[PDB]
Amino acid sequence: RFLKVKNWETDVVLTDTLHLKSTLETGCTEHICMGSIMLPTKDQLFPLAKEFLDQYYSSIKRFGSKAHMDRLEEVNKEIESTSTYQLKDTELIYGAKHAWRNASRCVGRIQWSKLQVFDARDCTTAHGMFNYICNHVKYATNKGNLRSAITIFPQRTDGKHDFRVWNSQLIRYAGYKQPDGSTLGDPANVQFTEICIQQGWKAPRGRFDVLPLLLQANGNDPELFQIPPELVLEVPIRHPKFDWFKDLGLKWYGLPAVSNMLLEIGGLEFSACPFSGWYMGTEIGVRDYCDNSRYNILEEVAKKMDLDMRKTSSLWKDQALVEINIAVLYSFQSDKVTIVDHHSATESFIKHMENEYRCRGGCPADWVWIVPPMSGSITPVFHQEMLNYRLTPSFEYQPDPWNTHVW
Amino acid sequence: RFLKVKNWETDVVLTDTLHLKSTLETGCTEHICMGSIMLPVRTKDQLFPLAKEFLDQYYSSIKRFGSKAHMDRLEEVNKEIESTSTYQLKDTELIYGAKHAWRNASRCVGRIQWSKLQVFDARDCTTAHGMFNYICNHVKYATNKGNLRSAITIFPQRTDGKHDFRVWNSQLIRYAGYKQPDGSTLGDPANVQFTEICIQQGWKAPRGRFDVLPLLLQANGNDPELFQIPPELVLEVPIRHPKFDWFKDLGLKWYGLPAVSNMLLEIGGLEFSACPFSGWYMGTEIGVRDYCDNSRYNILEEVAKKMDLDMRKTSSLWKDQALVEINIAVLYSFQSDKVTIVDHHSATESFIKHMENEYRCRGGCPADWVWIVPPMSGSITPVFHQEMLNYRLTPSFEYQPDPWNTHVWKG
Ligand code: HEM
Ligand code: HEM
Ligand SMILES: Cc1cc(N)nc(C[C@@H]2CNC[C@@H]2OCCN[C@H](C)Cc2cccc(F)c2)c1
Ligand SMILES: Cc1cc(N)nc(C[C@@H]2CNC[C@@H]2OCCN[C@H](C)Cc2cccc(F)c2)c1
Ligand SMILES: C[C@H](O)[C@H](O)[C@H]1CNc2nc(N)[nH]c(=O)c2N1
Ligand SMILES: C[C@H](O)[C@H](O)[C@H]1CNc2nc(N)[nH]c(=O)c2N1
Ligand SMILES: [Zn+2]
Repeated sequence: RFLKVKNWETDVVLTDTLHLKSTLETGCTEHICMGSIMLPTKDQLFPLAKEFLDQYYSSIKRFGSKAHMDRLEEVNKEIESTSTYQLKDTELIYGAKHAWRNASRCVGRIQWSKLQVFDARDCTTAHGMFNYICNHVKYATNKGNLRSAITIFPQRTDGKHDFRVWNSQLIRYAGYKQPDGSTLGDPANVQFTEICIQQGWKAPRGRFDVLPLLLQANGNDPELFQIPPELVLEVPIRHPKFDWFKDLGLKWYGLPAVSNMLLEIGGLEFSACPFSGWYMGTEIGVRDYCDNSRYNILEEVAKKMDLDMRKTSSLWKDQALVEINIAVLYSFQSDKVTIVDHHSATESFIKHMENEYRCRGGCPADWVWIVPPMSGSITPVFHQEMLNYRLTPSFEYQPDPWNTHVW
Repeated sequence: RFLKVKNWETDVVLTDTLHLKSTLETGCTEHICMGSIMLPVRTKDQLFPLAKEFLDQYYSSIKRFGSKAHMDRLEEVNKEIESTSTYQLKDTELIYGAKHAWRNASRCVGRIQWSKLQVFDARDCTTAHGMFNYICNHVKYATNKGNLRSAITIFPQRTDGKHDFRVWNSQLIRYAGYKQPDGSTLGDPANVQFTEICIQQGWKAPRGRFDVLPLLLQANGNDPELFQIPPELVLEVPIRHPKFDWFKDLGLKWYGLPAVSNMLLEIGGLEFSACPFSGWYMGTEIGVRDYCDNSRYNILEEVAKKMDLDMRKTSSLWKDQALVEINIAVLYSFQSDKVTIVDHHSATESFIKHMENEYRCRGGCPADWVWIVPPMSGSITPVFHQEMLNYRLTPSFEYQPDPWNTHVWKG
């Protein structure tokens, strides 16, 4: 019932007790591990609210105090009469910070307590949503000196009036299928780009076209808005040694901003809660640029490097991979846009895990996601045992609304 | 029931039914995943069912399930168990069993090869000297002058657990490690404890950076004995780089034959506590782990120094750069000397084809993603993008505790 995790590089053993507080299910059983699988009423609501408020009052060293008991009663009364309840601002901020703290797939959680929460629960329209999101984008970007932020739209009610951002991230590039049979731009965004056009968007029809926002307020049909281009900070990619690298015509955006998740706090569900931090360089250089089903640029780069592409054992892909990632980091750094390399980020996470173990009795972590997609074992996280379990408040994946919405 | 796995690169979806034959536990539960934890005498009572389940699988594989030969073998084994409290495997069942423990090894990326395995039956062995001779022959056969052949040598099974055969070495061939009084390590820091034991047992240590360790062998629960593998049987590769002429002067080499000797082979409930097996290396094991782990040879700095990389900040990716060059050198060196090796691209691509085939012909292929994904360039291999299901099938290879921790010294 008390569990040990060992770091095999340092021999340091940590004891996890925080898992016993875990409630939700992993997908694994005693017979089968699903560690590598990507997607593994008033009666229900009060236990959830109470569990949350208890941990909140505990956190402010007021557990079992009159103010604690009184807020539990107030929330109980409100659930009983209205079928739901409203979080206090203090509770919302606390909840949002803890959802991040609990995100077992996030390597950047050393930062979890520095999160600017924008309360958008008074929002009623998609134009209103657009305004809130522009303000988030501008605040978070901060002229390249990025600041972590979340904007929280109104909570789910009957489920027929959901707020949703249809984009998977606030800022992404369009993808287009060609008569050629090839894909122009980001192949990940083909379906979404089509939905945008089908709603009226006029695609510039290039390789790096920032997508419009498709915002759904109050369960209405979603509406298109272009983010002011001056608010979208992008970085041209060049290499510190390779003159020709700029000729590839590569750029990326500075602000990673996930907009498709569901924030659960005290049993309440926030279906539109875009949040943003700053990039670890491998997400762009390894995944966005080099996944075969993404921009898939390895071949092009390897050729400009004049590497021997005849055999896999020359490690031409691996050489080109490093150079691409060097460029990404150099480019952001030169343009003073916050980025973190995978060495620095994973070192920080180990330090964070140690803090969490001593101050909280553990840190839920998903090794499969935490270990970077390149150079795994030369980062300290590769050698660190991690226990994965689900705590609330939480961010959860939710299905694309276009499958769910009725027009 | 059916469980689906998806490949996020191809959208190919597979369906697992094989997991229903899994009995043993993972370490995980509905509330916790222990996917990244490295380590998450039987009664007649437990033994006959284990035997029966194995014999049922063996007879099905030969298309003789329910035959008289099947039924007679069940009765024979049953009678053997009730009378002697154990039983002996037929040679055919042993071979089948060892091949299947490999097929079932969820952490092994090389399983496309599983049905090609030379099995050396060493169940008539009685002494450490005899173990030494069997292991020499395995090494020579498997090495085959650089054209490596997969092999396993199987010593007598456990009886009362007081008479175990054990190879004390974790691999048949490994280099010594020596802690210096100033706290530095000479040779392989992973082998310091075992080297100290060897020296205590009477080994005269050369005290260099790549001293092949002697074998320490335990027969029939007796105190283990030291033997030096004839050096002419130990194939080694000096590591050089195709473009970098200074790489040779780092003085690196490695041995050609990876031969795991510390695992326990379970077949039909019988336990083979000494079952050394070997195949050939995937390059990254040497170039990434053995050379570049901080707790192993740890060569990254010196390599990057010699490459004149900017080492003042991690974001130059100097470590990543040196890492690729080192792994180029290992592959180049093995290939140039005609010693079998496989790169991580080829091995992972072969594993995906193996896995798809296993799903089609067998109903699944248990795989441990944490181990299958190579320790460099992860997502540029197809396994990174492949969902996997991890579960335990028997026959199996299991980790066992190091024998120096458990051994009753007779003196
Ligand atoms: C401040 C800098 C941050 C860094 C460097 C960082 C790093 C990362 C990385 C590398 C991933 C894996 C992403 C992927 O491979 O798709 C991730 C996942 C995630 N992070 Fe962070 N993070 C940061 C901030 C944040 C913030 C501000 C939040 C929420 C408030 C957050 C919550 C999450 C969640 C929920 C996931 C899993 C996303 C999913 O399932 O797709 N992170 N983080
Ligand atoms: C034929 C060429 C082979 C290749 C390229 C190969 C590749 C590998 C690699 C890279 C690993 C992970 C090793 C590590 O990181 O420590 C591994 C693990 C393993 N393999 Fe293989 N393998 C091969 C043959 C074999 C054979 C012949 C057997 C047994 C008959 C075997 C059984 C195992 C087992 C039991 C593990 C897990 C070891 C442990 O838990 O320490 N493999 N394989
Ligand atoms: C099937 C599926 C499940 C799931 N939980 N997430 C995804 C999204 C998949 C998972 N990795 C690729 C894709 O996400 C891209 C989003 N990554 C962002 C930019 C991470 C990030 C980084 C820094 C700061 C942040 F705030 C957020 C897909
Ligand atoms: C705590 C622990 C548990 C466990 N199950 N194995 C280990 C052994 C750990 C796991 N990775 C580092 C150390 O293995 C070194 C052995 N690797 C061999 C060479 C694999 C191999 C490769 C090719 C062909 C083969 F037959 C065998 C440690
Ligand atoms: C199938 C496998 O789970 C999948 O490819 C995962 C592996 N690890 C990952 N890790 C991160 N950080 N992001 C990802 O998208 C993935 N994809
Ligand atoms: C903590 C973690 O489980 C451990 O470092 C694992 C990760 N993956 C691995 N994968 C392989 N092939 N070999 C290993 O030794 C390890 N070590
Ligand atoms: Zn699991």
